[PDB]
Amino acid sequence: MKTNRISFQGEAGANSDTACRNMFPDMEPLPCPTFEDAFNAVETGAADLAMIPIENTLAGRVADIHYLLPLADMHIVGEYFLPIHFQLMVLPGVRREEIKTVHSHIHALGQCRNVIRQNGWKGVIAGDTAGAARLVADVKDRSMAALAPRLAADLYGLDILEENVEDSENNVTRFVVLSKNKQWAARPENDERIVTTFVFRVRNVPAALYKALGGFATNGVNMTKLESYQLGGRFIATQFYADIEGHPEERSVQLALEELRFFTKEVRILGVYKGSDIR
Amino acid sequence: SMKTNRISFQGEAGANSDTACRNMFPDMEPLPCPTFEDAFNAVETGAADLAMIPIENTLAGRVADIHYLLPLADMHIVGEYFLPIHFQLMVLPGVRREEIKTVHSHIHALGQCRNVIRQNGWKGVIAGDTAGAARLVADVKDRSMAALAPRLAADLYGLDILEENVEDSENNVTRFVVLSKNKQWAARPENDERIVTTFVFRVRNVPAALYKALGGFATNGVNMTKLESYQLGGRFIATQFYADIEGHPEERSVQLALEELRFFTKEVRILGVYKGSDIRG
Ligand SMILES: N[C@@H](Cc1ccccc1)C(=O)O
Ligand SMILES: N[C@@H](Cc1ccccc1)C(=O)O
Repeated sequence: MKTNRISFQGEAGANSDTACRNMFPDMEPLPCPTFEDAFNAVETGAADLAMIPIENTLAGRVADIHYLLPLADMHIVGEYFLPIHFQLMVLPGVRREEIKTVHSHIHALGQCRNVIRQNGWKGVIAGDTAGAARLVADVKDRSMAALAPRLAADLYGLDILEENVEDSENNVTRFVVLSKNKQWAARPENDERIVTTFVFRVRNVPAALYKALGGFATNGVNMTKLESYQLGGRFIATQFYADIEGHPEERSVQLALEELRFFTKEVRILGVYKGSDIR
Repeated sequence: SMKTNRISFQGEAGANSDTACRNMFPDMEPLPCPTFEDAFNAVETGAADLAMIPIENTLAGRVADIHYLLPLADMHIVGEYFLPIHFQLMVLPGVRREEIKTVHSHIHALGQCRNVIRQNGWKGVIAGDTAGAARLVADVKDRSMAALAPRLAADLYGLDILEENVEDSENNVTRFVVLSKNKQWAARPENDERIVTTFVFRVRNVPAALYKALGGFATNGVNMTKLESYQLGGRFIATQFYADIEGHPEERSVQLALEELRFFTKEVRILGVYKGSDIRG
């Protein structure tokens, strides 16, 4: 029985929460303190899906999908890209002149340095960004401001003094949607975008990765993610996490994968899912 | 600037990062910093001569995004370090196992030590930092409070280690890189010494583009031990790669591979040339 819950790591109002609401508006987000807990909610049947961030353009917190996903009995059934924006929020009726300190995650402060220095404020560490909004609403100190996603302003009843105050623009986080059941996207018939995510092992010897990539190179398969991971503590063998643009039933991918299987061990397809238009 | 003999690390005194600083640079004075960025900035401003930064951990622990930070800093890798990660159950001096009710640690640490919390009927309690949990236990002086922390924190806070190496899974290793503001390359090996070269390069996001860039390493016997993709900007037009190879840029084989890499890439930047840990053998 489907519980209609989608787990994420963090507090209510976070960017992960925004991703759940944007892509699955009719679902009920389920906050979890850690990524592992967000995975575990799907394994136990508490949540139908999990929304897990894996890439962020400006060195943000992302889950080690290469470690967690292969240990799960789970599959990637979608992806999502959310542009990240920060909002300067205060208690209702608090004026700009009253603010002395701005509370956010220590990492968030460094991405919003321009407005903190231009206004002469002191950035203050907070355990969690959405928690910073929660903290301001709970402490009820008018001098304390928070930097949080737009969603946290509405949830915690805080006023947004300034919009999109982040230093850099074009800050995007990539999520993957996880499920316990193996759902593959249908083979494209009219040039639709499909992503296949898989892992494989090679020996840690020269050209071993080269051998594994040979089939995609000569079959015109575009690879869009590739991360190395040395197995155990030793340097004897290496596992790779990879995304390709293609469906496993396509002849070109079938040929690349067959060549990959001769040169590697333990090839596991972790998902076959629709790709975002940003590609 | 003036050499301060300080090495910055992210965390509180007694952390695993501090352990790496003391093991590898015993005569330096570790300089705690609340964030990785602050540990970088300590080197940029001259507060610290070196920075000890974790970049790989076997069980999904917290590491700095070296691929983002190091290319934007003007810093170099001048060393690496591999530290086996272990947790110690520590208590106030003379406290008996029967007295403990709560175990305090970082939430990720509690998640790696579930067996000893369950076997003894204790309640794990969240703490912001693992070494901080040891500090908290020594300060509160509540005999019922135990901590899970690195061995170093026990010596610093005068705590008794009730049980050793209590973590669930073994083979938990963290890889650090040693950073510097000034460039220094290890000398070219003459007798099969271990040397690592770390670099970034960009290719177009089209089929076979990475394949071309690796071609030179493949046919010259250059072993690559790390490779990470990073799609540039918001678009999917170009991709940056972070890579470690075992070799020195003056060796003929590496010279040829890098030359072939330069024909097939843009913006090749060598980020460091440093001695490799014996763990590579
Ligand atoms: N060392 C192997 C596999 C490998 C490549 C890149 C990074 C990590 C491992 C090779 O050079 O082909
Ligand atoms: N997309 C390019 C480069 C690339 C490879 C792997 C991961 C990311 C980018 C290729 O197929 O060669």
